[PDB]
Amino acid sequence: QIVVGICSMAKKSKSKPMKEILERISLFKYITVVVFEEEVILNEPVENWPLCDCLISFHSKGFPLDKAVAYAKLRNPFVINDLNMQYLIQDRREVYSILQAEGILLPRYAILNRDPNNPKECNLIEGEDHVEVNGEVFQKPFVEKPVSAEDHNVYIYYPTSAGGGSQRLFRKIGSRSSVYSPESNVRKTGSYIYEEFMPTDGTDVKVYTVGPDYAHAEARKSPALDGKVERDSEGKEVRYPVILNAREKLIAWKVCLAFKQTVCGFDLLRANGQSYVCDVNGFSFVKNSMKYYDDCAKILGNIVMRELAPQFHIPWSI
Ligand SMILES: O=P(O)(O)O[C@@H]1[C@@H](OP(=O)(O)O)[C@H](OP(=O)(O)OP(=O)(O)O)[C@@H](OP(=O)(O)O)[C@H](OP(=O)(O)OP(=O)(O)O)[C@@H]1OP(=O)(O)O
Ligand SMILES: Nc1ncnc2c1ncn2[C@@H]1O[C@H](COP(=O)(O)OP(=O)(O)O)[C@@H](O)[C@H]1O
Ligand SMILES: [Mg+2]
Ligand SMILES: [Mg+2]
Ligand SMILES: [Mg+2]
Ligand SMILES: [Mg+2]
Ligand SMILES: [Mg+2]
Repeated sequence: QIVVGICSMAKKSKSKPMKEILERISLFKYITVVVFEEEVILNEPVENWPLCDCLISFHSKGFPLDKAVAYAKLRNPFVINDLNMQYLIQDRREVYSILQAEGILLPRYAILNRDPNNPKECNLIEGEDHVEVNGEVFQKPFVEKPVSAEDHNVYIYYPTSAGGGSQRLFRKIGSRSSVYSPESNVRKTGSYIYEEFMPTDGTDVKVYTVGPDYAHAEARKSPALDGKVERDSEGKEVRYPVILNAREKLIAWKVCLAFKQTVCGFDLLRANGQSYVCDVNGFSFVKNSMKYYDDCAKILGNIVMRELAPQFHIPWSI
């Protein structure tokens, strides 16, 4: 048997989408799936972790990525989502740097790095209706994002002409994804990316790749619109149908390859007749799409077989 090891925090490994996909991969006659226990991941040395031939491992809050890297170096499995790239995906600055290097359209942006010790000595000038970051001018509306990609306190600043103030986004709490604040001035502590607001029809497009030649997309109400989450009867966020155009399919191909994450989620803003990437999340599955589960498992199984069937002397055809 070819062993596929799944290495992540239990919150992820035991999530319903993961279980749905893993039972389908387990359908491959020559593949056995082994899910690494969180207790083992956290508390055992990598030398004691289970063996695998193919490793699906991904960082989320609390995950010891240093251990995952050392395990991969020790055992040399075929790695589905590259582990070292997952350090970079945690830093919005690194993500945007990569997108630019790949000729991928993204919002015009500027980075404000702040020395916590001297927080006023950085390159920011603020007016009522604009900021200037390293000399670069952002008129309101603009977006302010923490440089840590794991910090979801993204703020949007409204122009005087629209009543000023700001929209404060956050990880969803029940029925809310954001709140309006009368505060008009930007945050005074922390490092931030400042970027142009891209006007959309009021939805985000979420893209989920499984390798460079497959991408599923769906839309949802922009969390900044008023912050009330649209929920269905099962308490799931309302998702709308999307089909990616030829340009967007190429974006997905580029993102998947550039970040070396076979399974990769990212966000598109359809604005001004083009599509801009504003966020790259790495490993992410679609929730509540049976067809996605079927396709994702099929593709991952095929990738595994294509790569490893020869060395195991197993017949494999495309
Ligand atoms: O906090 P994390 O980053 O470790 O996990 C979050 C991550 O899931 P992942 O592991 O990547 O599959 C989000 O997807 P993502 O990667 O596109 O992230 P971005 O926001 O673009 O960066 C997801 O938002 P969404 O895409 O479903 O709206 C969010 O669901 P949640 O707010 O609960 O949404 P509801 O289930 O209440 O509707 C998860 O929060 P928690 O599960 O509470 O931890
Ligand atoms: N430049 C932008 N223009 C318009 N809306 C944006 C822009 N950047 C982020 N947003 C909105 O804010 C939301 C959260 O920002 P995002 O970069 O995806 O951060 P997070 O990592 O917290 O998901 C996006 O889904 C989108 O609705
Ligand atoms: Mg099997
Ligand atoms: Mg949640
Ligand atoms: Mg991918
Ligand atoms: Mg996002
Ligand atoms: Mg993540």
